[PDB]
Amino acid sequence: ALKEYQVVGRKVPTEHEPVPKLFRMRLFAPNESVAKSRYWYFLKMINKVKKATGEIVAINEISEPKPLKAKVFGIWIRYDSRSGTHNMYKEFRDTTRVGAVEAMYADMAARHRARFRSIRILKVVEVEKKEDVRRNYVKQLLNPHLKFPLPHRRTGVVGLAGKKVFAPHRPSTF
Amino acid sequence: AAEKKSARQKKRELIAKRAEAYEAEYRAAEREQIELARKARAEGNYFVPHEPKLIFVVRIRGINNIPPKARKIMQLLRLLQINNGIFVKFNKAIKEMLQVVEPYVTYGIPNHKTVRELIYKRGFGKVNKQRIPLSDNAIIEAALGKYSILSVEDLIHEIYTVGPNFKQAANFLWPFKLSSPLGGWRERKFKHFIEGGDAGKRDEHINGLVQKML
Amino acid sequence: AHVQKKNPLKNKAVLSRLNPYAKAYKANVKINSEKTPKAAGEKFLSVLHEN
Amino acid sequence: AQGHRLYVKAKHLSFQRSKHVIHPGTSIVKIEGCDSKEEAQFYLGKRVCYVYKSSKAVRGSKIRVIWGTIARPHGNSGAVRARFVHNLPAKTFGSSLRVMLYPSNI
Amino acid sequence: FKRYVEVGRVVLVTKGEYTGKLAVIVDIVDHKRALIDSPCSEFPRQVIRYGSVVLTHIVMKLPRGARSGIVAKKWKAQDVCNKWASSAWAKKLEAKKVRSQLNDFDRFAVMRLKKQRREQVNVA
Amino acid sequence: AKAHFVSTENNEPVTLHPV
Amino acid sequence: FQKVVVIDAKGHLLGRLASVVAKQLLGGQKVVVVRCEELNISGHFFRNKLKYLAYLRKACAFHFRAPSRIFQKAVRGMLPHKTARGQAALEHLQAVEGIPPPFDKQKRVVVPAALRVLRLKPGRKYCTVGRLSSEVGWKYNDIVAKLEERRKVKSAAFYQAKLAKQKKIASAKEASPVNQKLSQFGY
Amino acid sequence: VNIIKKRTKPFKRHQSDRFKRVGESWRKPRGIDSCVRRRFRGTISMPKIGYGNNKKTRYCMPNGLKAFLVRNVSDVELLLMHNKTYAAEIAGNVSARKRVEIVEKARALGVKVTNAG
RNA sequence: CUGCCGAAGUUUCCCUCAGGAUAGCAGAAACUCAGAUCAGUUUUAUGAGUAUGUAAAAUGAGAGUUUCUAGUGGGCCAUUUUUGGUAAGCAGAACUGGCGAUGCGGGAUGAACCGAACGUGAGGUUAAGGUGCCGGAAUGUACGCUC
RNA sequence: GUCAGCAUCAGUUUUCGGGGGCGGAAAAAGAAUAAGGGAAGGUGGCUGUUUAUAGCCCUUGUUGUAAUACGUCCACUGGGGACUGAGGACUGCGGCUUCGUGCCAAGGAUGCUGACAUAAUGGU
Repeated sequence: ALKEYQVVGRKVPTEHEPVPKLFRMRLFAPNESVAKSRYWYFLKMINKVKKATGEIVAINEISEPKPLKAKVFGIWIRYDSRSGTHNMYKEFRDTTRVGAVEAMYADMAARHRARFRSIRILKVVEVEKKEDVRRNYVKQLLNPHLKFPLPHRRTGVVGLAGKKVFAPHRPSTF
Repeated sequence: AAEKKSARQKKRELIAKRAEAYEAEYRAAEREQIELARKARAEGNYFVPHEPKLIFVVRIRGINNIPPKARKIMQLLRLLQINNGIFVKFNKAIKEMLQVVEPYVTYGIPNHKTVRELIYKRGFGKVNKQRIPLSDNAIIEAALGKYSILSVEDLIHEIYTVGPNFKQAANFLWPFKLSSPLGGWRERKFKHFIEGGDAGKRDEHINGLVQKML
Repeated sequence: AHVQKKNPLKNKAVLSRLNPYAKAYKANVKINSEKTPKAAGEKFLSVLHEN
Repeated sequence: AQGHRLYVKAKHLSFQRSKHVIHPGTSIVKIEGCDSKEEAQFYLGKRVCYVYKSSKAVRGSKIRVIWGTIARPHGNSGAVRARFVHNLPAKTFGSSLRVMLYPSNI
Repeated sequence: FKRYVEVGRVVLVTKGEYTGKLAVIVDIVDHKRALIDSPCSEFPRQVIRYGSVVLTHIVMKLPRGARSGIVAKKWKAQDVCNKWASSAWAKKLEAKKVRSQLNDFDRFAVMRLKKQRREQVNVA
Repeated sequence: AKAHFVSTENNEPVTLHPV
Repeated sequence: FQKVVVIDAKGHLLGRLASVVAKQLLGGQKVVVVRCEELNISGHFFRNKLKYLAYLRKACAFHFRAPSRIFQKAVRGMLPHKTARGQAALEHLQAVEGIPPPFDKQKRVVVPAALRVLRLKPGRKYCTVGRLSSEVGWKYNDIVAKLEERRKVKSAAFYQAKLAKQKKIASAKEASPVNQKLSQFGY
Repeated sequence: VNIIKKRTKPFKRHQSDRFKRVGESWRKPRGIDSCVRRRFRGTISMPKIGYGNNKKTRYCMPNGLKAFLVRNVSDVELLLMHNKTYAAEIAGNVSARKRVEIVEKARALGVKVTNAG
């Protein structure tokens, strides 16, 4: 279960550098400790600030501001593969920012067999405008007249018993 | 007779007073740490809390197929058997101590409860080169009387607060022999904790693990 | 001497023997009231709900 | 006709075993009706008997009973582990057992 | 396909801690997640999947994304309560439910009840 | 390390993203 | 858990029904399967044929061809048939063609965990064991179909007599004044 | 204190069953690939010191008396002190005349005789 | 018969010849300091070229010595560079371990793989591996791809 | 003698439950109730529009000194199940006493009861 983590930190001040700059990141991690590790990985690969000369000023967790409000999320990501660079931009519609990323990890490791270390999250944004949406299935899901029977009819009501070996009647499933 | 009764009473009164002195400091410690963040967050200013002088390290890998460089380190931290775990002074000379055997130990910062339970339920003192349990405070005093440590709580206080006599106290504590955790580990236990394993620095989560290991 | 080790965290008599302060401890402290002073920096809240 | 049977039927499935080692010390009992590991918490501690017969007419009865106790739940589906006074013989795999309702807890 | 996922259809949750409580679909998040609510204080609004629920025949008109208060107003106005109970489907559930919390004495009275019912066997 | 305050005046934090 | 049970096999999956059956046999339950012709296998008809012509190609074995003998082979692979525990579990499993008379008067239960409709995505290719084996060397496809139709006539006729009979007791049920007390107890 | 025996079955030499020339008496194997010496699965168990019984209940019959072998009546007079912990056992070659003298003397002294018959 | 302890599996040299060695590992006896004496460890300080050696606090441990008396000086597997190589293997060292004296769980089966070092039993709980059936353990939950 | 049944305990242990602190955005929500803003996947109205004969979103106030989740903690409590009962005069460490007394879950199990001896355990 991932969590939103606003991670802010800076390098260790010294006589050469008395006032380091406060960097900020909104990165996801199952716990506080993983957030630090991803932070150092994200920053060191980019800004080249050493681990031992860095301290972290604040770790905060951001609950979803309006979880009950359905939203469409735009997710810029960078695939790492045999080549190692792919500007992929996926879109998911759900209620929680964390939930969208979970599915994005679900789809990336399913459709494309990606790995958490390999995939680096670029930017997660809300898509408030249907015109801003670019996916036909999301566009169709955003239509005023949505209507469809509950798919996978068997998955509804399933069998509904503890251990129902040898049911005495056929299941309707309709 | 009466003289030792007075000695018993006054000494027992002293131990109660010391214990209440420590827990009063204990509660005061968390209170300010809450007020520090509360004041900083109210101002929009950012506050970093003090460093940990206490580290608890549990050996999670067996004695088979371990490099000699890592074997010696385990000998120094007295983790001669799987599931053993000792209190170490979290300092700079222990940073690399736990980097060389990084895959073989999980270590993290213990809170008060974890330090309390371990000594109360698993507290054995190395006395006369023997593993004698801390059944009473006289055992500690007969061993740690010089360092003004009398009862278990004084010993717990000297450990938690990491006092001047941290070395002698933690050296007097026989390496706690813990049980394989109730409920088990993660599936791939031998990967780094940050990567979904259970080795290495897990920070506070040792306090979420040692409960399983008792 | 010490034929057995009785668990101090489960045996009250052993607990009192080891720690003569557990008698009067009073864990759950009513330090606060209903009057919780919610204190959060507005700029902290803004930078929290950023992006 | 149905004025008896104050017990609950069961079956002696097998021994609590590793892949290649049987531990005959404790058996596995599937109570007819138990369907969860939280469910077996009720049947823990009850007394379970395995009723068999033999040609010898000891005290005017060919029928013998081997006593036992439900000890703990086994697995996620509601089987339990039982510790009988005499380990149940290996030939009763699949045979029928009775988990009588006493000692009660209600 | 009389069972039709429609904004405002009544649903009956069959899995999870809220099993058996009625509620109405409010907004369709996706084909695997949905937002439902009920005026009953025991049911807080939450995002529930489609695996734990079975669709019911009763459908009440409901604008999309209505708050709980508006939904409560719409439900009370449309007297959906006791309209679900009008169905023969409903009457069996509490009949199963009432039999659940019976005791031994209630069971014996039922034995008296059914025995007195069967003795007639009067057929022309 | 010792506890201290990191003043944010004229040191405002701007968010970062990878490249 | 009755001593003897009958499993209708129409619409059940051969592999997933056998795994359920093999366990019940080792539990000691006398399981009898009926209508083994109408079993199903995942995969289009011609595929399951070729996997069967490999079986006939494997030769020194006795490639039993009847649909019951196909299912019995499936169960024999999930039992320890070398040992006397499984050798005595195999003999309880009686798999038949259609429904012999001593079982057509018995209630037939179905396994929810291995029905075709609950286990196959709609539109998936599948084959019927009865049709498959009749194209491998079975010679009794037509006779069992004719016999099954005849029993269906008698069984359907039996229901109509029972349907009217229960209707009479259905009509006379409300005459009992205890129905109000029945409602109060939810029964 | 009662009796518990850590093992009842005897120790039989390996392959003692297979051969009549191999005695039924324990000899420790010396082969360097001997599965018996290497303690494999399902192999016979080698005697160890771990099997040794309780010191307080060692050399004790299931009735808690240590068997003292008696040859004449002057040996039974020695068990006078220890009637509560030693059981007098008649030697197997004592004649019928002496045997009854010992049993009658032991009965008078309250010393149990293991093989009084 | 039981018990305790328990290696080396290799340098060193001498050596026409086979070897002989000194040393190391394993022991037994007789004697110092209660040590800042050691450490298959890392620091502190460096100096020179992220590494390198050096000397000078953390941690653990009681550390020592002179004297003799055995056994041993094979090989296999895998890593690091590595120079020489090509259809492709390779070829060569230096280096590091483990097996060699070692049962056990898993990998269907197994010399080197994954776990784990073994008195005799009881309960609890795990590792690696796993939970359709043979087979102990969810015909689990969730989201997806494939005919 | 052998074997059962239960009770109170001690050691280890597993399993459900209740109550209460403390921390987080002093949880986010949400509800109810006052402002302002905006629109739609546009409702009543007339394809186009701005709460009307549905409503929705955003900002603030207020009910708030809100609930809950989640994390942590109680030397807070209710139970249920299993294995073990080593040691054998008294010392000791403690707690309630009653200041002689004693008592106690505090330096390891005792009490009550039943059944069998042609049996039940145990051994070959």
